[PDB]
Amino acid sequence: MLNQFPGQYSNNIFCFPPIESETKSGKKASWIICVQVVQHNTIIPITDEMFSTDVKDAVAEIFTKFFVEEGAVRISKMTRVTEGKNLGKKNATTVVHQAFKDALSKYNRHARQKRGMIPPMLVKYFNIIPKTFFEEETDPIVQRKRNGVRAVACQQGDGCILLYSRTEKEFLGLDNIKKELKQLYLFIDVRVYLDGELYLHRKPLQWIAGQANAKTDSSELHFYVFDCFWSDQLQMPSNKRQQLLTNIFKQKEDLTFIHQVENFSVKNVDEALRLKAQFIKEGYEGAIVRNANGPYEPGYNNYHSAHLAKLKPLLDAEFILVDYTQGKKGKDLGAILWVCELPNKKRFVVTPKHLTYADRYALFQKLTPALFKKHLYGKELTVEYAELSPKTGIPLQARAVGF
DNA sequence: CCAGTCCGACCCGCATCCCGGA
DNA sequence: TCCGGGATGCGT
DNA sequence: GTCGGACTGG
Repeated sequence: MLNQFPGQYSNNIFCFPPIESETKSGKKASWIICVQVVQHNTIIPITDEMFSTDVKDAVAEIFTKFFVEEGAVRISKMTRVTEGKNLGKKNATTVVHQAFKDALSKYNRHARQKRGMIPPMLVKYFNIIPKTFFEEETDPIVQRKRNGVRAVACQQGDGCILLYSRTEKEFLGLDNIKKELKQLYLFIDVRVYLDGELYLHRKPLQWIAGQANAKTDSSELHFYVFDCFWSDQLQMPSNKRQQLLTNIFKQKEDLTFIHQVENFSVKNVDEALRLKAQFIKEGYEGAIVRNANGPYEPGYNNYHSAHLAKLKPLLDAEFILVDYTQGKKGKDLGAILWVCELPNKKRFVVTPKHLTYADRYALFQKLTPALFKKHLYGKELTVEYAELSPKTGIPLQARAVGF
């Protein structure tokens, strides 16, 4: 039945309740996700029988609208679902029920991101440092970049320790860090937020992310705090936030699972790059540079702050193009994707980096499995990536720049 | 894209839960 | 019982 | 995390 989901039903189109957002300019924004069923280019009504029996040749379409107050309306392309999932079993879904099951998931995840949890700050600049970072009266601060899971810790009026993630999701386990945080908040400032990283030295990102998301309390990770902020003084410049953070750890520097990262003041770009090369040789991901006057700009709407810089080695390699495919939903349906192979014959999907969507559309509509095997099979695709997968050798965070 | 800001779609890896086929 | 694949929801 | 598109006037 439709009334079991939040939202109204009008003109054969179900519209979830609009989720209110807050833009950077202080203007209200709205986001609505809708579901409609199309058969022979016609919007047919949604009946209860569609949740247990599939109407043949009928397609359910998921689309969304986003508009700022008094602004234009942005309507995404239709996410066409054409078949249910687990079609052979008891837990099988139909085309309509799977569409509402997927639309409600897009709704619940979207409601969590919008508005005492505050999204952590995010880095905008990659391997470049703006000259404005050194034109300030105070030197910028360079830190070690640990390849772990982002986490923010704060205290509630109840007294419990709240420890959430980058997407504002409360970590279930990690009890060993919650204990030290509870003991820590007995001495230090009551209403301060501790922004840091979940990490264990010499451990891969895949192992760190797994233990951070597991309900099992293995209690292995450490909390490396690199920043702090108060909710009422988000405009506090970075250098003052670093000084106050150091005074916090001068109280109790003997915590087992909570540590403060080391700050390095630099005068020019090489002093940063020399420490970057030093940190890489120590086994770290790279280096983070912080503007001295930069305030704490929370990651609302996945915003990236221009007062931070990330210095990381960008690795490249050549891979053997073997097959091709396409995206599944929305604007990616009909857009070509590359498939490369490894010495062990395992495959992976790569996205072309320097193509318009018209090129990827036209490439997929003009290619056949016979035309591909005649012209492009076996070619070399240079691929940028952050790291190689330590278990399967797959280039991770990979994108194809060309041939 | 004039940048800026924001959305939307995707890669792999892992945790978990649901299911059969053994 | 036992083990895999599917599906989902996290993370970089 | 990646990147393209597209609205915004930061």
